[PDB]
Amino acid sequence: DYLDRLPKSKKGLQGLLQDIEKRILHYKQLFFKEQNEIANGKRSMVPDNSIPICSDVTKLNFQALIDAQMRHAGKMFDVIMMDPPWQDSLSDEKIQNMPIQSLQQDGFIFVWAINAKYRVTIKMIENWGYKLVDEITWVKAKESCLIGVKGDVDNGRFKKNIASDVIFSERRGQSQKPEEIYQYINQLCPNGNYLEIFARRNNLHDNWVSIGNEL
Amino acid sequence: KFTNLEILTHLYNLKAEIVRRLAEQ
Amino acid sequence: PLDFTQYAKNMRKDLSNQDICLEDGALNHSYFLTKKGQYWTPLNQKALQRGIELFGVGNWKEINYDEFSGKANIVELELRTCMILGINDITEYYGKKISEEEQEEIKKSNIAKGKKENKLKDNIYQKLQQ
Ligand SMILES: C[S@@+](CC[C@H](N)C(=O)[O-])C[C@H]1O[C@@H](n2cnc3c(N)ncnc32)[C@H](O)[C@@H]1O
Repeated sequence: DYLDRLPKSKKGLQGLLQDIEKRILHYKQLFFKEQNEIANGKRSMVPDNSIPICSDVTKLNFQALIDAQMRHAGKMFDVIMMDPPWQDSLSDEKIQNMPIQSLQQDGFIFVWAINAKYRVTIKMIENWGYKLVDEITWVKAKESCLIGVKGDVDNGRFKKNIASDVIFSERRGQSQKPEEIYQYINQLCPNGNYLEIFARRNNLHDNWVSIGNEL
Repeated sequence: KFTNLEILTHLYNLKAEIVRRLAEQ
Repeated sequence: PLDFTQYAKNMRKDLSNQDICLEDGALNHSYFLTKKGQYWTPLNQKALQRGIELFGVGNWKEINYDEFSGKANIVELELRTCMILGINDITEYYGKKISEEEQEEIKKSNIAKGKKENKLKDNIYQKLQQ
């Protein structure tokens, strides 16, 4: 397995079994040493204040978050960021249906859009009550992050001056979203509570509630 | 990139298939 | 006046899965050192030790059946027991139904066995050396 790259002669098959045995002993000791280290007790790359939640946003009850949010922060979110799995994938409608009006009273949004669903995002979040404002453009090849705002950002909380909208890849030929955007937020809201939907373990930064099926 | 577990899984499954052809003879 | 270190634990208790945060509320870094879907919960290590008494060392297929409802990895059992028996090769122990209290003795006796001959690594006695 694969059946065609495998040997069929006895001399070829015995030789291969002999080398696999040696190799299982090798990856055995690497797995004991891995588990023991993890066991007693290694530290992950995750910051301590991060707040992961593995759930499916269709199945997830947002009210459980809403209530536990008010219970602890005393306020709804300041900044919400998204990277919808456009159509592993979610029907364009499903994400549209998500109750993101409930989730934030006054603050910003950040939605990542590919050229194919660029227009869709605008009317997706104008539905969410957000007012389209600004576009952050990422150069790797282009991907656009659309920004919106509802209610009042007049409060002193937010900082009007913006880190330059443009942004670059931390590495060359990279596919994960770049970290700088988490400091754009940090300039825009320092130590503000933030939500990320469609998060990923490498999107785990502290101060951030991250919801993702892959967390 | 694979993990240590995933590699051991391929290795065992491979071992089973070859042991099957070594027994088929 | 919003304490984020307390706000983090206070959220993790009410929203995060049982695997992500300790009832303590702090973060369970053991969970992120293993890929998503291949983490080994403690409710799984007790499920295995239990399987050794009812089905013995060799019958992984049968154990995965009763304790893990057919979802666990036969080879991850095959290895996690080596760590229970502190030995790299468990061919000797094939088919022996071993009580949970006999396992620790078998581990301690194989670790100490390992320690003496300097054939011990990573709390595991390597009776097979390549
Ligand atoms: C393309 S990613 C976004 C990556 C993220 N921006 C990052 O930090 O790199 C979208 C992720 O959302 C997760 N996801 C997919 N379907 C989902 C669903 N129905 N509900 C919640 N999360 C989902 C998947 O893990 C998918 O990888």
